[PDB]
Amino acid sequence: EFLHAQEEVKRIQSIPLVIGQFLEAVDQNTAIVGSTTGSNYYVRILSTIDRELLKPNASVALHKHSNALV
Amino acid sequence: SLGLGLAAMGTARQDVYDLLKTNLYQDDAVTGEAAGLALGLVMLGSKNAQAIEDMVGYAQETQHEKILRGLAVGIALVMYGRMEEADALIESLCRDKDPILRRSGMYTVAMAYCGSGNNKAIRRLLHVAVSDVNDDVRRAAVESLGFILFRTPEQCPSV
Amino acid sequence: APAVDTAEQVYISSLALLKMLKHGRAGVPMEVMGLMLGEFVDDYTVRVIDVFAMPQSGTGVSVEAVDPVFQAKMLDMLKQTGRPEMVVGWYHSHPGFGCWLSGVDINTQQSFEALSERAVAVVVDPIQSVKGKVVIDAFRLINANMMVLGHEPRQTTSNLGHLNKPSIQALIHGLNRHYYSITINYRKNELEQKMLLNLHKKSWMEGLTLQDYSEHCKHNESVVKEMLELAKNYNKAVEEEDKMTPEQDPKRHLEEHVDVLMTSNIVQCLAAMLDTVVFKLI
Amino acid sequence: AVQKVVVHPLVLLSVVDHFNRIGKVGNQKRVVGVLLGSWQKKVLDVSNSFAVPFDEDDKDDSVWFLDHDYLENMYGMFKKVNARERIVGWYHTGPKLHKNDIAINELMKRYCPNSVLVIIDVKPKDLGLPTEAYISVEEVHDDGTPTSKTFEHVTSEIGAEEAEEVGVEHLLRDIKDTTVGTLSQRITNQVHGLKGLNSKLLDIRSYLEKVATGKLPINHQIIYQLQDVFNLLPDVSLQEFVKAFYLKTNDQMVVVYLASLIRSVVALHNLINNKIANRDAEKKEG
Amino acid sequence: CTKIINADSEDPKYIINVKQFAKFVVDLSDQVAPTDIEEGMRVGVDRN
Amino acid sequence: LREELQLLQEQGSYVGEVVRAMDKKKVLVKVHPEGKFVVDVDKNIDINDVTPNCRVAL
Amino acid sequence: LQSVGQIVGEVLKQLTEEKFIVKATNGPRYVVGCRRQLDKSKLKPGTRV
Amino acid sequence: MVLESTMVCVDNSEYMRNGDFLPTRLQAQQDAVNIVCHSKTRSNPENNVGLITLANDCEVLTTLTPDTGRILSKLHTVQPKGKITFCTGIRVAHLALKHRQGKNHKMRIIAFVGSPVEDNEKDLVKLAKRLKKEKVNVDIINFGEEEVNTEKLTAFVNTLNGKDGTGSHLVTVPPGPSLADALISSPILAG
Amino acid sequence: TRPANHRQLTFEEIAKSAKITVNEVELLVMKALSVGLVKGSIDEVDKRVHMTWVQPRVLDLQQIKGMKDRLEFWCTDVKSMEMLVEHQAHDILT
Amino acid sequence: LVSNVIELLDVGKCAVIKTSTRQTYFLPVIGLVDAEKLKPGDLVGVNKDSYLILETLPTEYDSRVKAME
Ligand SMILES: [Zn+2]
Repeated sequence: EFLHAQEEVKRIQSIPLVIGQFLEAVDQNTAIVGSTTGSNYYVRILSTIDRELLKPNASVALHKHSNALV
Repeated sequence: SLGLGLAAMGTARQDVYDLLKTNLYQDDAVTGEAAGLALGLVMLGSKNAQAIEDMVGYAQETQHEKILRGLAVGIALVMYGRMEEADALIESLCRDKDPILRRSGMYTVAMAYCGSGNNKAIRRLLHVAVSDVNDDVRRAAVESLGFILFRTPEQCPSV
Repeated sequence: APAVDTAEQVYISSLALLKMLKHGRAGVPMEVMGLMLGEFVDDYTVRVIDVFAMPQSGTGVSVEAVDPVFQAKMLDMLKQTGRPEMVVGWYHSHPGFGCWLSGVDINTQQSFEALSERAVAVVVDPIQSVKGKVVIDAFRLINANMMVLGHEPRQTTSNLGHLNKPSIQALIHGLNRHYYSITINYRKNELEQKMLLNLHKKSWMEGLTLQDYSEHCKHNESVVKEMLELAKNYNKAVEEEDKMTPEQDPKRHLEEHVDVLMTSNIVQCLAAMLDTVVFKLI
Repeated sequence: AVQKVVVHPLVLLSVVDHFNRIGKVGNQKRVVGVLLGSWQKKVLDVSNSFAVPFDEDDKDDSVWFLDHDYLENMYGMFKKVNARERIVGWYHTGPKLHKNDIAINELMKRYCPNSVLVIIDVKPKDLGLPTEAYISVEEVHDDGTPTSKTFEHVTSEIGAEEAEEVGVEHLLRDIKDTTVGTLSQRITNQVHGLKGLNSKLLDIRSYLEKVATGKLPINHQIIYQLQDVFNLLPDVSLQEFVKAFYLKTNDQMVVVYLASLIRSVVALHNLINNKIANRDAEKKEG
Repeated sequence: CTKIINADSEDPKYIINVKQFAKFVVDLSDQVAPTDIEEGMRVGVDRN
Repeated sequence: LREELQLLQEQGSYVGEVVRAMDKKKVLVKVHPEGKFVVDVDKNIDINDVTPNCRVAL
Repeated sequence: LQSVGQIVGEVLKQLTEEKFIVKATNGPRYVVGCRRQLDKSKLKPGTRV
Repeated sequence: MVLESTMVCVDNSEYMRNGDFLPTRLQAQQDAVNIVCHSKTRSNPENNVGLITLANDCEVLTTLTPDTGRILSKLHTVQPKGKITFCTGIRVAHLALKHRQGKNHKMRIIAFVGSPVEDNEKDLVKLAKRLKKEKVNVDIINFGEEEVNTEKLTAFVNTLNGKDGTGSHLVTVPPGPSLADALISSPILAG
Repeated sequence: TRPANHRQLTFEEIAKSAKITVNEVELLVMKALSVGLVKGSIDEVDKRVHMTWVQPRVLDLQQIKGMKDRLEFWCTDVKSMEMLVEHQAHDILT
Repeated sequence: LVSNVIELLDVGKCAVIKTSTRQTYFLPVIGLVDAEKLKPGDLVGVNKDSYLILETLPTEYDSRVKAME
């Protein structure tokens, strides 16, 4: 089941993804992203992402239908 | 049907069994649950081949899910406290494709070995609870440990 | 007055789901619609045995989009084929809108329920049904009289209808106010499962087909180089650990690199050796 | 013509549904329908199908019925639904080909010239036989033999596009799948490959038994392909292949020393940390 | 509303401009007559 | 992993600048660029902590 | 009639062999893949797609 | 009057190559099926008609359908380049009659044979028995060859009309004037 | 005749058998490769010829039986190793 | 939906259009209209959902050419 869950998490990183700017971090797992579609969203960070590379205005790819910082 | 089964619980009388079998064969969902439960109650702990064969066959023949649940609990109750005498039915219901019949097998494991603490029954229950693909059958298998281990409650949280 | 139970389930057949998904994707970005065939087994069961699509019309998805002539000829002619199932309900794809009913959808559903009280209006999202999750829901209705008089739309007798939570999107678009979401259950017997398993059943051959030895060596070299760098990181991190009371680890990445090298190399060795034995001149 | 035929995991379910809905009372054991799909002068993919009313009689295997205007009407309805798929071939259960297969193919060659038989095996799904697709060819029997038709096998694949394969996955998601290949699953795959090899071996041996005693005629291309395949077997001798010990031990370097010693050191490191952690927990507790 | 596309009762469509949204060619409702519609005026149009 | 998977399927929440908490139940908030809405406040968030010109998630 | 039309945009970068950063004109940018049969060696940055 | 699904058995064999009717025996069969199907369709509007070929295989070009125009057009370009086979033709007619759409439709086919059937009386009589078990009521009309109403055909009639059973009339057509009136005087009045 | 047990055929065999001079074995091998019947190669240094050829023949029903026995041998070898790996990996197969 | 045809590209002609929803769109096939005149700027009514050219409509105006009567 762990292998299956890891497969699902990896699949959620598939394409297409919308580009956005990581505005600010809120929690250990949520952040505020300004999507390039011209709207700002309070979304969820994927756990596997290295937090240290998440710097302000860093370009991030967001899930197409949930805008989660993928 | 619920009243008949619960009042005649375990009496194994034939007239009530025949009437309730007729009602079950009338093939209706609302009354089917009561019919199956009442067959389980009336012939409780009887190990009767006729009743078990008829009920398993109907469970493999009908289409209404409520009838399926009623027949599942009925099959469980017909084989109450029969211990290792129920292994054939237990295997036959464990290998069934229908998840409701697998739940019936778990309930039968619970009822046949109620309080025995049989290590083989515990092993089968735990394997099903950690391996089965249907959530309801996992739930039934893991709750059956209560009936199996009620006689030794101090060992029960440990598992 | 009888009320449909919250334990009522819509048993969607496996191929019904497959056809709905294919037709929904085909219609993207437009909206498609079709009729759902099956039988109302009892008051707590709706079995959608099959579905057939309907011609795309300029109206969209409405009750004028169901061609009575097309519906007829399809019904009689499928009956001739061997599918004599009453039309259970209808379906239409909301592409990327989620699963809910817009005002025209409730209008068409009222038209359908004029035919039969038990008649569902399942919908599917063809693009949100990415690999894994399948976004399909089944709503019937809520009659205005039952709601306005205050009675709950559906009687409850079990937890079956409360196992899954309604979504905010559907809730805003009138769920639990004009229609209720019916739990969807997928009738999938063992035969269909074993046949679907052939989609990714590789063959009896690749279980004996060796991976390219040059590509094997290049993969192994890359992995051992990564193991180098991860081991250097591990040594540095562990040297820090000693000057660290309890207060990406090079260790884990190292571990899954080890696991991948394990499986690949052991499989290659064993496969080559079996190929030596069974694939023998004798 | 076609170097590969792709069968989507929808026409498979269509054939299963047709076989079930018939065999409720239809003990003919074989049912014939029309399969549509996008048509290419390259690899062919079957995207949809429908069931035509087919009747067959066991007498002489020459009296049968296929309502062709039903075929045309259903194809018109599918065109209205989706004009993209065109009549491509046909299907029938009963994996043993009957006598009317070729006649039905000739009947259906008018609606599409390159009609292909696509047999669907329903009950027997043991190892490797999900389907077998055949196409009639215009050759008598060989260079110097009398007339026949002799359906030609085409390599078949089960492939799905997006928004159909996801339905398959949702229908799946039992204890099955696990697309990533763990060592256990790979060894199981090797065992399955051995089993399939043995089954094919027994099949060819059975045919050779049927031919050797004269029950089945000697078919010259069959015997030729035999002699080729037993000629094609490799030799583990000729000690230049045997110098594969080189690469075997080269593998043993990366499996034996690197990853295994690293795993052992990692396990020991996890051990000592617990032993300190347990010691620290004890000290916090005299 | 903009140019009448030279309707003549066979081209009742007109290009209409919904503010900062797009512009669409659209046909009349049965409750209105073309004599009541000419270019340049504000007109209420349905969603569907 | 499963809880992360579940939480990743839910839509992202718009951010918005609360103009003023109109009432103990309603809040006037401007969200770029959809416009200004007057939302309600759920069970968890207490109104008094919502101060004008602070960023919220809808 | 069976066609659906397509967005237009400019390729901005080649993240890997498959994933491409593509900016739609007067719109948002995405990371997208490419069709199976295509000349990836032709998809230079700035190529309108 | 009665609902039926007609399954006409048109012969385009090479033994059909006869001059017994003035222009052409094959064209005699074409306009004969034309006139009889006209009479049958005009007798009952909802009836169904179909076509079968009997030459070297049983081609079922048109099955049990109400429209007469398309079966009519199938009669043309029939290309009589085959060899007749009565038994398999009537078997296909019977199985098509089993596969009719409307259950109320009383089974009925129109058979025109203008070739000497090459068969054995035992298979013919057993086939008559088999068609009798299914209560399939045929009409049979002898055209073409001089052995009109052969003992095979008379046995077929008297067995399918077992003790005056279904009504497979032995209507006799002279090897000369197979005239349209000679082909409508008997059947439109009775069968 | 030789079932690849000793593929390398010395020029004496081809000379005596084909009743040719050892100068012409190479020529006829080259001709046979050129037409398309055999795809072997020639080792003049040790006077040997390697043969990997794809030309079959009719097969003399007794030869059908012999090749059946060869198939039986290789299939029982396959079966035996399948049981061996299955037994050794029964812990992992599950 | 009316769209301003930005230009026509050869492929046998494909057009990129700027619909009035400030959106650019590439059309592998030029709708249900002829494709010869089709000036790069000819305003057309493109389909609201599938975005293909159902019909062409006469040009609106060209700034000063309407500013001059
Ligand atoms: Zn809708």
